[PDB]
Amino acid sequence: HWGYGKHNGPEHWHKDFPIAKGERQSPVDIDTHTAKYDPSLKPLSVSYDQATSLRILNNGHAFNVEFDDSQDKAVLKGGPLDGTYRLIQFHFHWGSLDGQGSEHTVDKKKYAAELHLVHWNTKYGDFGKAVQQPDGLAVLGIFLKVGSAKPGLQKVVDVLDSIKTKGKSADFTNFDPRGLLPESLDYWTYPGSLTTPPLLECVTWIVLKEPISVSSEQVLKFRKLNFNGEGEPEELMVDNWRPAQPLKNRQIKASFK
Ligand SMILES: O=C(CCCCCCC(=O)Nc1ccccc1)NO
Ligand SMILES: [Zn+2]
Repeated sequence: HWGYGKHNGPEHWHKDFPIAKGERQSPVDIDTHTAKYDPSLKPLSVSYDQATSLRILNNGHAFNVEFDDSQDKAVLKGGPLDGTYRLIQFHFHWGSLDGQGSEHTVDKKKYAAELHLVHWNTKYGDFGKAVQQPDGLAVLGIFLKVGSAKPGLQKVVDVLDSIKTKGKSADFTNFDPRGLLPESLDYWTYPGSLTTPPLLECVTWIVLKEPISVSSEQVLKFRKLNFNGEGEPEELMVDNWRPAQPLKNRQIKASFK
């Protein structure tokens, strides 16, 4: 099955998922001098005050924090989006070393990790229908750099010991995702895809310009998770990122000059 190893990693995915070589694949390098400022872009509207987190899960390739998406509790609107997108889950991609781990890059610079807040367009009724549509998902991407600790991340860090191996889950209620946001909501946006199989081309990407800082100790704890299930040989969950893909016939737009 697919993964991030030498024998099943990103360079092999096209054999099972031919869309890997498609026209709107993610992630991409953001060339800041080629991005086009678009004055028609609206500020993002992030309404997370009523978010209800439920559970944290190690799915074998990352850990997901899942939210109740049965009502318009935590929504994303505005920016390049039409309509209302509900938050369903967030997860991270990270590296084995501080100088790699993000999926998107900025002028070829890699960050230590990248946070993806995943939202789906409510006009399609459920997440499984949304992923079949070119405007089905909106993913907020936030870069992590190593520096000062992020207090709002510590509750996530402290539960990771309980979900070390694939398939483990733990109750994770009352987590407020507003503690993961940077001060500024300036962003780049482009049409893209999921960065894991099935690589569907259903994502409006919104990548925030301002990184958040996390401490070395916080990211070190991400690197203690395991790709494997319990009782299987230990494989550390590191470098679960896909490299940048060709931009092809797409323009990256910026909300700021
Ligand atoms: O791809 C991304 C960003 C969006 C991830 C969305 C959640 C992953 C997911 O649910 N994938 C999936 C979709 C349809 C069918 C099977 C898996 N990051 O890796
Ligand atoms: Zn992701």
